[PDB]
Amino acid sequence: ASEAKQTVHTGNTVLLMIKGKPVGRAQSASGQREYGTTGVYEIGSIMPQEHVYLRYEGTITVERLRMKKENFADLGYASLGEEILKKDIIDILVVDNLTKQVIISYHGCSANNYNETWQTNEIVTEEIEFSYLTASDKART
Amino acid sequence: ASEAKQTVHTGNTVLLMIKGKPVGRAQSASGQREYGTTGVYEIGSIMPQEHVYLRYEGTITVERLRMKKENFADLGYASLGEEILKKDIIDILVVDNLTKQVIISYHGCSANNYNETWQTNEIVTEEIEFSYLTASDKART
Amino acid sequence: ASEAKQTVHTGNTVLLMIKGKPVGRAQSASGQREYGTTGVYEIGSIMPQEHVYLRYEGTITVERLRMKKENFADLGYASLGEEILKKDIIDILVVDNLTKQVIISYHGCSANNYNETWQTNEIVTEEIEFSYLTASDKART
Amino acid sequence: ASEAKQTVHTGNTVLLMIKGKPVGRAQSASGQREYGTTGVYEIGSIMPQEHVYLRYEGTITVERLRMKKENFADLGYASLGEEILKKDIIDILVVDNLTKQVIISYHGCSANNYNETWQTNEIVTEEIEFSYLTASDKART
Amino acid sequence: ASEAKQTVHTGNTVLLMIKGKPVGRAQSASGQREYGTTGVYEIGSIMPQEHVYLRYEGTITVERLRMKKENFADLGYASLGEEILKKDIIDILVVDNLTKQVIISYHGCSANNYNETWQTNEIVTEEIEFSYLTASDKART
Amino acid sequence: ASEAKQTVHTGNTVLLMIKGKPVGRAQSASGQREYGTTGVYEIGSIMPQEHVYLRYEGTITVERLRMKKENFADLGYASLGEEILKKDIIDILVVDNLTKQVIISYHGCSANNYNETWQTNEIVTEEIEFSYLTASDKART
Amino acid sequence: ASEAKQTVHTGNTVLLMIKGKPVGRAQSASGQREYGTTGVYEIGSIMPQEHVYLRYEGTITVERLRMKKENFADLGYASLGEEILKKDIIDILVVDNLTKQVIISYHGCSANNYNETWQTNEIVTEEIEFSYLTASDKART
Amino acid sequence: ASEAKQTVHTGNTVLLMIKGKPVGRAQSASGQREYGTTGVYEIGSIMPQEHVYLRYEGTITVERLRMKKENFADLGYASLGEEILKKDIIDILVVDNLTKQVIISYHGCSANNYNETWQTNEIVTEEIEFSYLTASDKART
Amino acid sequence: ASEAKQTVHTGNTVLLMIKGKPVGRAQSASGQREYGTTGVYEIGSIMPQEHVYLRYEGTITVERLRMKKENFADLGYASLGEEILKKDIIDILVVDNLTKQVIISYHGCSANNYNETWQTNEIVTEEIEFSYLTASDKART
Amino acid sequence: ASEAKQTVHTGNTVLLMIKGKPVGRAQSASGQREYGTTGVYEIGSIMPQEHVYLRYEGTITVERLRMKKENFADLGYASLGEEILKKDIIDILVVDNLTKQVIISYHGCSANNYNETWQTNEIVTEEIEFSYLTASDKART
Amino acid sequence: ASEAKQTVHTGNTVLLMIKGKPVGRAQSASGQREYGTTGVYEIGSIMPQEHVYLRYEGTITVERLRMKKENFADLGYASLGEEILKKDIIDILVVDNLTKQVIISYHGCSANNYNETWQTNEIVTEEIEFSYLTASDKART
Amino acid sequence: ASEAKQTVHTGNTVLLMIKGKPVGRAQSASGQREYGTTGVYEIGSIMPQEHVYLRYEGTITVERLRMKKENFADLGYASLGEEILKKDIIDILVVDNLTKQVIISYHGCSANNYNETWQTNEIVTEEIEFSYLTASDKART
Repeated sequence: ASEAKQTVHTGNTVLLMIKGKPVGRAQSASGQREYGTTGVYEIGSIMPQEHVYLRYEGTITVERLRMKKENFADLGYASLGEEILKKDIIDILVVDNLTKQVIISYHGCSANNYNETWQTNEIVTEEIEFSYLTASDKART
Repeated sequence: ASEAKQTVHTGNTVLLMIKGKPVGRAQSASGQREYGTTGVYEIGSIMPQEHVYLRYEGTITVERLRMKKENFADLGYASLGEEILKKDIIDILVVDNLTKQVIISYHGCSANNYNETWQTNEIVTEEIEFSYLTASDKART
Repeated sequence: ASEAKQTVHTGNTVLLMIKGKPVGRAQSASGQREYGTTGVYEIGSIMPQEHVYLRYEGTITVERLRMKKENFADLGYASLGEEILKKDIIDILVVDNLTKQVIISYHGCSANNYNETWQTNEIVTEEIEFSYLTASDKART
Repeated sequence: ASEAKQTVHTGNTVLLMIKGKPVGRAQSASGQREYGTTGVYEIGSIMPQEHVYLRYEGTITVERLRMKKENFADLGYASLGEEILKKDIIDILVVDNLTKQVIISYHGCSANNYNETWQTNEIVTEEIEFSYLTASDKART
Repeated sequence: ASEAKQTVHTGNTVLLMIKGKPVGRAQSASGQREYGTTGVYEIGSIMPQEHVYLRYEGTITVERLRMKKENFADLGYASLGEEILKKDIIDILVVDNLTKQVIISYHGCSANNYNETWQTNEIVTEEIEFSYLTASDKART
Repeated sequence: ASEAKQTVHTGNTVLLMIKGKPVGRAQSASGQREYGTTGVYEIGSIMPQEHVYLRYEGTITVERLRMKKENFADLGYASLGEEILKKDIIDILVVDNLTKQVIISYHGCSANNYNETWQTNEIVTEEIEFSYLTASDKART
Repeated sequence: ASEAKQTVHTGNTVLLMIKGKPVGRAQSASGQREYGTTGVYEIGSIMPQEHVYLRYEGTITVERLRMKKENFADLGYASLGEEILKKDIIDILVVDNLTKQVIISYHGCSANNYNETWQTNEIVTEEIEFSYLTASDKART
Repeated sequence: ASEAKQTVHTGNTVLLMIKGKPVGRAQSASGQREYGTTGVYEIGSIMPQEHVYLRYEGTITVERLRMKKENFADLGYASLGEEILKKDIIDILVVDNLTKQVIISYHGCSANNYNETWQTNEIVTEEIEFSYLTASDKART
Repeated sequence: ASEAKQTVHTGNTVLLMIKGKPVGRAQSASGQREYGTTGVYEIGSIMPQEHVYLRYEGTITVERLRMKKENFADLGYASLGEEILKKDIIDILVVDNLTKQVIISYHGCSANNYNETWQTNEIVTEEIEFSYLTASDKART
Repeated sequence: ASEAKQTVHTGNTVLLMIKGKPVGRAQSASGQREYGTTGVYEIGSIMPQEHVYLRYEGTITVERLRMKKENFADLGYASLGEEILKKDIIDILVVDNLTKQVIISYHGCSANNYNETWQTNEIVTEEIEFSYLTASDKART
Repeated sequence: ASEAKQTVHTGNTVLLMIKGKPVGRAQSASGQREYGTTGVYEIGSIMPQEHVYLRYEGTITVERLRMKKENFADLGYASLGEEILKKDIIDILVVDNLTKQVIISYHGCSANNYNETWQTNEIVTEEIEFSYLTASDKART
Repeated sequence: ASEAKQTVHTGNTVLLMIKGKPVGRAQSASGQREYGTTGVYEIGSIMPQEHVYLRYEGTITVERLRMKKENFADLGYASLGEEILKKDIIDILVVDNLTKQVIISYHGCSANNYNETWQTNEIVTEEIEFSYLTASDKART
């Protein structure tokens, strides 16, 4: 019941941190990875003899409510124009709210698409996707 | 609570302005961008060595209730025929309702598709999409 | 509130007229257009240099409850067989119910598909689609 | 005060007349109408800019003590089986007892449901509901 | 007034007869019917042009004090287990006590649910519901 | 205490005035308003960070005894048929009986539904509902 | 009349017996059954051609005053925790007080919910619900 | 209201007839046609110069509840095996229930797919599709 | 017993104070809170392994007799129109009548709805609802 | 009869004890449990073959008069703000007044909602709800 | 109503039999067939001249609740590994529950895919698909 | 009813075991297999002459709530980076909760994709997919 002895991670127990600063108003984060597994067959066999890895891929998606002064564009993470070429790789960290320890770390994140939504009677929604070279359970350094 | 200290942008706090004039009866606006990110691999590696940008794309979609005298066709923004070729590029601006400052600016918007809907017991719905060369957080000039 | 000063078009304020005669029991009408916009890139650029129009397309869809004596086949608009080849181009007009002025005019409409639906406990539904060479905000003549 | 100069209508001052003949033993009669009002909102305004009418609906319910020889089924106003399909539209008129002037008139009434109840020691109750197209204070059919 | 010349029916003037035998200790009986009326609207008209019938439904509910030897289960009208599949359709007739003339006749009644209740200091109540195809004022089966 | 120095308002101290004339035989009047408040949550915080307003709504309901000559239909405030489309917006004012000062003012009221009821031995009841854009304590139209 | 020749059953003439022993302090017992009757319609016929049975359901509810030593938990009929998984199906029999003949028998009863209530100045009430497969007027297990 | 003067076709007003015999338990029928319309462009034009028809197609789908003795296989319309090759072309007719006149006629229907569905607690559903060479508003002969 | 040593609180021992001033003529006040508790289940265990908190919610409702000069609108606590956007968060405090000690404190209250009612022979009733972020037994703002 | 030999429990014979101390001024306590029973059907059998348990649920509700110094908030059983996350699971025990034997024991109770009410001339009412994992007739923690 | 005279097949009236043994706990069965119909055109024609059959296909899908001792793998119908190659063709029969006569027979069924589903609080679901060379309305032998 | 005699497997009756250790907080497991069945045709035939198996495939998907200390990454089953290449093949076993006997065994499972989800007010969700060379009803050794 109490957050201390809870055995399953929940939203309030984790914080989205980028470059050592928490991300405010974060709503949902989805991370996906693909090892490019393929099956190896044989002339006189009907089942795969072995499975091998050929290509590694990874993507992390973040959704937020567009802040007035702390949105991605203001923080320099998102790019609306040619400044994307000037942007350097960044690391996205997910840490426990209690101990601040790193749970999942994304290394070399690179933006792929950036989207914003406006509606008459709803809060402004901000969406962005990144591609990371590698992921690890500890900090990069 | 009060609109002055609100930290998250909402619909009522922003205005859709085109050529210095607000857009009336605007319902929803969706903007999307693509940096064309691709992964670079190596002969003796299983993960991307680097990520590069190859193609930049951007689209802005606007939905409105068809005004009797202030719809896109009357304002000269939408084209129903060969007049599209005579239309020059236009800029779409989203500004804060309070300070009128520009939040997101679309430069060189060009129409792609134009749609209208009619129903027996519903308000006439107008939809249109544009493609912009570049986007920035400040005014073009 | 009153229909006279209403600023947004609604279903009751417009009439679907074909060849100078209103279309009865009309339920929904959807019109779509495509300008075939494409982006022009450069060898040493990452963003489109210009946008051009290459192909113009347009389609109008009409849905109705199949009348006993005033359906499309009886009026000579829809074709159930080889008579389609004998059908000449027709113009579809949408006019204000009050002033009868033309709001949107479709020129050279040509049928593409014709469908009908029958159900045990529902009204017979009639659907048809047309392709028009050009569209304008005024009458053809 | 006296009935001839009463300020408001009462139960005995109104007679339910159908097809030129009064309806006997009428216990209650509830008439309902709806205009389907909807609000129109704007991107930059929290308040609704205006209201419009999009769906008109109305119903009339009549309750009576089941007459031995002058009930709805005998008069042909109600239906129990296939005969419903042969029933023509009827008009229900509410007229002043003294002057017989029409107060509320229902045009094009169509039956929706028919209900009956039997009890060991209570008077048999007859209920029926109708749907009408338009209502007016003066008879027109 | 006298029963022989009473203006309306009452509880003791109607007998519930099933398969040629009266039903004893009947407490209540509610018959419901529905025609599934729907409105037909037009693009240019707010009011419904006409109403049509699309779904006919009807139900009859019977409540009784549970007879020691003449309850529904003993007579085979109700069902408790697999025997429901072997039950044939039955007709429920409401006839005048004096003349035995048929007033309301239900054809093709089919059981829907069967309910019973027991209490420490109240008479056992028996309830059952049936669904019939068509109803008429004259017996036909 | 005396009416002139009563601490709170009562039934007879408020007069319902429409278009400069008091409304007679008013029985009840319920005014409802809604701001559509919604909570803003954060990934790392269970509690809602702040609340914002996104959907403003309001309605006013009026109940009266059906006047013989001064009911809503006669005054043109209500509608029974096509005349609803020609009805202009009206303002409902609640004023003090003595000083006639405006207490609650409704601007841009639009009818939603109109209801009537008839009974054998009860006074005819008239009910109607309206939707207004904004409300204020001082008259402005 | 005398109990020995009473026309209908009453509260004290029926005993609730479970597993060969009467249930004491029974206050109420409601048995419900459903056959899932559905109508079969045809394209050219408004009326339902016939009715069929597709979903059989039934439930029995028992209410009692919580016995100090002979309540459901002590007898093992109810469940509070993991012991529910070990409970075998039981049969509930309603028998005549005098002749002990079986009137209503429930086969394969399975517990659905168990409820209890405590109050400062009211007798403790015990409630429980069961689901059975089939019911019959004669015991078979 | 009455079926005689109804202006919109409904399910009960039409009958599905094949080879002069009505189809029982028909639920839904959907017919689709395609004229293969294509646009003709020009070197120095941005809009289609003309529209032409290149390919004619048509399909009719029928859904039914599988009859015990009058399903498609028994009638010889559907084929479960090699007998399909022996089946000759058939004509499907839709006629008004009142006058029996032909509304839509399908000529040279040929089966394409045949499907059946079975479920634990639902009526058996039968589906089949046909392809017809031509369609007309009158009988083939 | 005496008020000074009463075992439990009562109506007159609690004063509703807002912004340092007591609220007069308070009739009722209901405070609701919710933690959004959810159960965590396992594949091999029927029982819920543990419960966690995922959605915190709370509301406070206040009912009063509409003061002539000290109602919510006059004090600026409620809103009728655009002024809602300018309303700052307020705190509602429940304090002991004698010691003025804070018992229940609501922080960051935000209005949700405002309701009023008028009747011919009843005192005017004022109702309003607020949403607060967190609650505590000691004042903090 | 005498309390020492009463056949059933009553209000004063049960004491609500939490963490080894009785709960004073308890007015009501309702405990609910659910097993999520579902029926298993077969293709060829209308009746359900068997029933299984798939979702166990239970809740306990406690109502009390708000103690001045021994209410839930003071004892730390309830929560008003962030302190809910720090609350450990607690067990609620119902014991006999005389022998103190445990009758119903709730294990792992977790708060769901907390409610309070204030009125001008009524005793303050305190309500709270808890969710527990398993229940037993003997204490185990 | 009764199963004997029912005109439409239902689930309970049919049994899924494989190799002379009924399939228990069957939920849904879906069979599909394709005749590979194609249209034949002509140089100087706009409509198909004839329709021919080019390829015959058929598939039957069966869904069940995974039995502990009578699932497909135990019966030798489904294969989890290389034993599929050892499996011989099987015939699936659907027979009337009453007369046991064959309604639809699948000849030479061959498995294509086999799937199983597991969930925390739902019954285990088993799915499998087969391909049959031919289908007939009678038994293979 | 009781778990001992239950004939259909359920979630609580099975355990997800990997490398001899149960998997905690498992929510759903889906396994799919494909035999690559293809039809063999003949020049002078319209139906497949025989069916053969050409390719064997299999996939198992597991969903869990991300444990703080027992998630896949901690157990060494999932890989967030280059450590995937160091991971050896693993076997996933599904066993009966009662007898611990193996029901379905997956041999040589190899990871394909790994995903995690984060949300503001929902439990962290973990998803992963594996590919296995073979499956059997008994243990590998």
